[PDB]
Amino acid sequence: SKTILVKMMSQAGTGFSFNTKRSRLREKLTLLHYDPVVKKKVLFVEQK
Amino acid sequence: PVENEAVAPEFTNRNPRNLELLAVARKERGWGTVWPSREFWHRLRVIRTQHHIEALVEHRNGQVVVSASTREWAIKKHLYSTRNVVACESVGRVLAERCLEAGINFMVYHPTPWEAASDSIKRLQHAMTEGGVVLREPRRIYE
Amino acid sequence: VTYFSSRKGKRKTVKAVIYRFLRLHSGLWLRRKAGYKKKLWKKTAARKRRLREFVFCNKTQSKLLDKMTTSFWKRRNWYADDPYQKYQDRTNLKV
Amino acid sequence: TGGSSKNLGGKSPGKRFGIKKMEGHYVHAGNILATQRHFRWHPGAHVGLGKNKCLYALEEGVVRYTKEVYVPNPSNSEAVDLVTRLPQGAVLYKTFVHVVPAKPEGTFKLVAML
RNA sequence: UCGGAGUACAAAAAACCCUCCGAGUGAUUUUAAUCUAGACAAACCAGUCAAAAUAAUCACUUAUUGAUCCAAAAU
Ligand SMILES: [Mg+2]
Ligand SMILES: [Mg+2]
Ligand SMILES: [Mg+2]
Ligand SMILES: [Mg+2]
Repeated sequence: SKTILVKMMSQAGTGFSFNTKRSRLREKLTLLHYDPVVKKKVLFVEQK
Repeated sequence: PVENEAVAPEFTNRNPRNLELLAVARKERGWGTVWPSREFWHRLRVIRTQHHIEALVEHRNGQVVVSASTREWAIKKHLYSTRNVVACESVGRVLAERCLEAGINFMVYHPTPWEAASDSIKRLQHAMTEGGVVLREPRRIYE
Repeated sequence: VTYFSSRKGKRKTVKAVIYRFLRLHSGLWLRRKAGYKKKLWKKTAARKRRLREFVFCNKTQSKLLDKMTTSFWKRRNWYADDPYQKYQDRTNLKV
Repeated sequence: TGGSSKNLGGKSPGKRFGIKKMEGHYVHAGNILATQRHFRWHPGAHVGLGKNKCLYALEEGVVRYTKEVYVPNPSNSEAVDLVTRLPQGAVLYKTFVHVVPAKPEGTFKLVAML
């Protein structure tokens, strides 16, 4: 099995997260994270 | 000017109650391998004996500040069956009354995971709230 | 380091020191922290913060970096808007 | 002759675990008191516990060591059971570190007389 | 190279082609944030804790990791 590096995109602005994911894909990656610009809790979507 | 005019630079406030009431006092942030958390100015303590219900308020010094116990002839003669949930409501609002008279509106309570579900304690806390006494101690200023 | 050049007979400077370091006029040298752009998804928030920071070098280093730099980089500089200009003087130092 | 020794990787540096400050040492807020891999000493009054089980001082003060009674958190189960099976007379003891505050908390200064 | 024992018995440190076990990742969910006192450790480089001020866990848990330069990428 392998580990995939994925780049998450925020709904608003240029904020971008970088995190690791599993080959088998136990839990598909969708987050609630922190955006600096609006100073908010956000929904981050898995991207490349 | 006046013979009373003099004040002097650094003022002595000699009562131990002061800094605590100002919220600028110390707690002991610490322990934390142990239980319960010893960070507080005033800790509500409820001991349930197989016979009597006793409720205390304590200072970190161990001193018992204000208490309501059943073996007290006052509460003893006024009601029935010491171990009752009713008697816990009673001791609750007696300690509420006595707390306001002592002018302490803030103390912390750390019940046990199993204790927190019993009726006696929920009614202790309701008696306390209706009494006007706030649990969950106010934070420290510049901790 | 070239202690005497061919054409001018002067003393040359090592440019690789000029690209990674900064000399304040106090004599303190100021450098980035190694590996701060490297493999971020592995590291903790703590380590990332520690890596983004600038830091100061011990006497042994500042001394060495000074030998690789000519008079021109030890010069006093007033730039318009200079961020570090507030950091170039030493204050309250009782040795 | 074949000289293979089958063992590998004995070599690590030591981690310098141990006690950094000693009883009756003056301390400033933030100093690490001791650093251990298992709990040898537990944090007492005014001593904070780091996620790696470091002990640091919370106040400005004098470090004191103590043997005290140990009453585990009802949330932590192993310790709860260890406490459970003991014979009815015995209590558990551990070693703690403490800071004893030196500086008073504050001072009242006269700013202006109007 | 990296970590647990012993050797190295009670602060630290401490060798061998010494004696023995491990790691070059899994499993989840709760996505584990900024900014700054004081510190451990340390030749250097790297490593570690962390109050105040703003708004990760389990697997002995400790080891799961590679510096510049140069490349590709988007912000
Ligand atoms: Mg890769
Ligand atoms: Mg060893
Ligand atoms: Mg060694
Ligand atoms: Mg905080």
